[PDB]
Amino acid sequence: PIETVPVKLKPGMDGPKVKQWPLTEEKIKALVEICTEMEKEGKISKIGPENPYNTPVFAIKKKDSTKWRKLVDFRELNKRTQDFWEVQLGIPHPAGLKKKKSVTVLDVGDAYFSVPLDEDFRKYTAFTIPSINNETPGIRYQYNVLPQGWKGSPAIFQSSMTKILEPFKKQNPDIVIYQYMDDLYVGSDLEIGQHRTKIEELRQHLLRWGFLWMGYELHPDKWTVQPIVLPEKDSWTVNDIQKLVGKLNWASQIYPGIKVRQLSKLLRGTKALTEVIPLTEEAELELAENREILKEPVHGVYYDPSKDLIAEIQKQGQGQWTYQIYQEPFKNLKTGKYARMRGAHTNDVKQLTEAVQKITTESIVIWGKTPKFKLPIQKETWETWWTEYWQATWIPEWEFVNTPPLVKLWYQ
Amino acid sequence: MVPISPIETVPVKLKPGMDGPKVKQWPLTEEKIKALVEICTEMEKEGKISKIGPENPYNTPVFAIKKKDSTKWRKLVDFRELNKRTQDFWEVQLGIPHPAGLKKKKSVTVLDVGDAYFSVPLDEDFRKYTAFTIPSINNETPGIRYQYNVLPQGWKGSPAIFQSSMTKILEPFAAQNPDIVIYQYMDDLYVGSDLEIGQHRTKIEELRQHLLRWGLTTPDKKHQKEPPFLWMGYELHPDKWTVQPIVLPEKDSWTVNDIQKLVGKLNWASQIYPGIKVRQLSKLLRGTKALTEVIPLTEEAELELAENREILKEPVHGVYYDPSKDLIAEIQKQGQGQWTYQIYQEPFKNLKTGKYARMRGAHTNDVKQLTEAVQKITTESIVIWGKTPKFKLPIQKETWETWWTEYWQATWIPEWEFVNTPPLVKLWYQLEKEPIVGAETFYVDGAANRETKLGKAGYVTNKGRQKVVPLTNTTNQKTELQAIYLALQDSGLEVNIVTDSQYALGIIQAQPDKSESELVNQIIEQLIKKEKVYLAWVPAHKGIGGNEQVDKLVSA
Ligand SMILES: Cc1cc(/C=C/C#N)cc(C)c1Oc1ccnc(Nc2ccc(N3CCN(S(C)(=O)=O)CC3)c(C#N)c2)n1
Repeated sequence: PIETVPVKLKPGMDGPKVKQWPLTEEKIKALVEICTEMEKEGKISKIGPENPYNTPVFAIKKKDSTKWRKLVDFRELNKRTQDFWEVQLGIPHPAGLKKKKSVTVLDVGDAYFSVPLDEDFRKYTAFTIPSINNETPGIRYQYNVLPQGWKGSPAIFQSSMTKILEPFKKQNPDIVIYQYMDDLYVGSDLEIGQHRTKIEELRQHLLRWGFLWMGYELHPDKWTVQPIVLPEKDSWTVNDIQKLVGKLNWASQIYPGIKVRQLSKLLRGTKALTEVIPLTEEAELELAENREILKEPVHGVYYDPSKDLIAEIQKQGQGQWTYQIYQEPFKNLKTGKYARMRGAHTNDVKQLTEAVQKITTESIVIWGKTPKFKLPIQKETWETWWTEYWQATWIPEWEFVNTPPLVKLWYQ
Repeated sequence: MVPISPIETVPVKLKPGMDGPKVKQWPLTEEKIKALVEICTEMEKEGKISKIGPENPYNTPVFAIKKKDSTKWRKLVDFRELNKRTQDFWEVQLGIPHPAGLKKKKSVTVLDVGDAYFSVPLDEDFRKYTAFTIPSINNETPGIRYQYNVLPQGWKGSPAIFQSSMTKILEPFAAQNPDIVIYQYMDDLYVGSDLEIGQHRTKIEELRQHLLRWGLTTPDKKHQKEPPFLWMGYELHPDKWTVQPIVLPEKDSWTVNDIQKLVGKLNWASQIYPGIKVRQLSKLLRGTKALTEVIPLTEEAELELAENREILKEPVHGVYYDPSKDLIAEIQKQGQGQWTYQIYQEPFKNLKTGKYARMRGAHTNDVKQLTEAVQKITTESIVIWGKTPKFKLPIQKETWETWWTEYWQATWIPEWEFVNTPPLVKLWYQLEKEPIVGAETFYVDGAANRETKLGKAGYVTNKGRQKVVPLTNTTNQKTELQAIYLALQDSGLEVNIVTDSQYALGIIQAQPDKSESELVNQIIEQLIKKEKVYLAWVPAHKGIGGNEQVDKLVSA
């Protein structure tokens, strides 16, 4: 692939100029080793002071792997890189990928390192290996091939990727294959025994066309909008009915015909919070009609590919986390819950970091893009620790919630 | 003659769309022209500059100044205009090391590389933008036109290209000599090692050998400075380090400029002098931009200043970094949102100290402030030493566990152990998770009139207890807090409180122990006195009894 694809920023935008955040010694040393070999293979080259651009870099360890991996936070360059229609007016996201029983995620980012980058564009991929205590000038590099995590890497490589997959797709027309950045999402509708064989048969086929040997198994069978559930009790206290009316009042924003008049009629008076109130006939009926309403999906929900996906997360305690994906408030396109985050029963940030990765993976499978997160964490805490538990080659966007939402109780 | 390697040229361009500078040359006195021509003729003999013809359409003004005892004129080229038009560079000298992150070096040499700076050539396609004109005597001949061939002093790209060119030259020497360290600062070069006085001198000669390969003569710095190195506001000693002398001035009339220069000294001194406080002195500068306004010191600002003179009475020093020893950081609460910390490896031998101030906000608590300080120390330590220190914090392990497990946000502090240094950070109250059996249930509500600012706050309870209080100069949100305060005031040690105020719940669920709102502070003082407080929320105007009865009582 001698010919480089002409890449340009968007009009009136300079290249990225993002500060490199501090790195630990072990991550600096790791990055030095990785970049020393990469420079020997011609993938990157030293640069001088006439390059003012910078993109942050750090080191992770992929899911259950002891080898250090280099990750480049290409988020700013991706927004400044022009909106890509490399081969056609756009790729139609496969709506059938979210309907398969099993989906395997392959990291095919090493195939990008075989096609060179536009010479005029390499200066925008500049990054700095920082030094401890600024005791030496930072090691400055720029990329010579397509870098992992860049928006243009799958776009420029799409013409070359579709030809590698054409004979495997020709023999398996029921297997869906989707690509997002450095990842290949390969799903089927069959028993895992033949699935790992197909997956192993896909990576060997990729190996003959020029890998990593790691996979990530998913099951989008159980991905929907989790229903609003009201309690079933035989004796209701005043406090129970108050939370019930409060939950129903909240659901009334989403659902029509939600009534609370007969349930509020139970609280006629100034009673103790622990006093048991018997349900009247008109109250159990109103509660019953509300159960029927909440059984049905939300009216007028639709995904708009022009708007942003918003992902909110609530900390529920005991390693449990709830979340909702939407574009308009009260029009949830997906809700869910997580429990017992692997290897973090004593670390809130590690659990939240793993939750963000899971929700992002689910959003990629369903809509083909990552959502913007509203994180229940202070900026300085998340900012300091999230890279220590990050294991995905992509990085989404996030903002910070500093006021406790009252709706945490309603997703409990 | 011995061949020398050419210093690789850095390609430089102007900002996109812009041309070169075309600034007119000022008229100069005859005695000034004679001094420039002499200087530039010498510079032309050294290859620094070169004569050019009139086809070059660019120009940068040149000026002649002198020193009072130095019996010579000096040559100044005002590159302010060319700098505005020159591209941006990777400014690699913005951050300096911190002395607490350095390793003790037995021997350290200083090499002058001032004559080395001129060996760095300038991009040939960029030299035409550095043209300048010496006016002729009486303006009767064409002015002498020159252009630079090397990095000009005062140009935008000179420091970055010089530092980068010297870094590239030293990279083979440093990478293959791992028992030494090299650092560049201005026209000086500092090489340190733990070798013997003999092997150290050899490496300096080996390094002088290596610089001759590109033809760089480097003698020792004129007047070899004895300990300590006065560098970037520090005192670098063979085994210790500290800041340059912090002397606080005595005065009976303090302007806001005096308080500004003050705080700068305490802030700079707070990195080695433990316990420095700067808030009560910073509160006297909340909002002002004129610098003579004599602001009288409060009794708290004097007490804070006098506490600083006591800390600054004797010089303290920081030790250098021993990577073989653990890194420990200890924090102390100091009051009014101030925190101090010490970072060390051996007890009482601090590497550095520092302070953290509470963020600006309406409500806060000690645990949040302690958490923020920990993150700042974490980030600072990773910058200086590349690792997170072990923390010793004044908070019980049981307190922190109860906090983060019940906190609505995700929070985390790295490895830490409790140190029994009062005042200890504690939780001042904890709301119940379920309603309390046998405890009186207080249904509260408030309401105000937007126009006249009149309002009412009160409650009704399950035992028939009632109260409604009229209020003046109040709002809806204020009467909602007042109603909760009345229920806390008038209830026993255990109480259930029912409110419809999403505003009040948002404040209390944030668990503050101190507030800028005097009314919130009063509510906090009431929660501390209680035993069990269960705060329940209901939506308003939905017919919830108790809530309905007291909503009508307070709404006119
Ligand atoms: C070598 C060096 C020089 C500089 C110079 C700046 C200036 N003016 C800066 C850096 C970052 C520097 O680099 C590093 C890197 C790691 N570790 C250290 N450690 C260290 C240990 C001891 C030192 N000396 C203290 C003062 N002298 S003396 C004759 O008594 O004044 C005794 C020895 C010095 C110095 N110098 C430095 N330096």
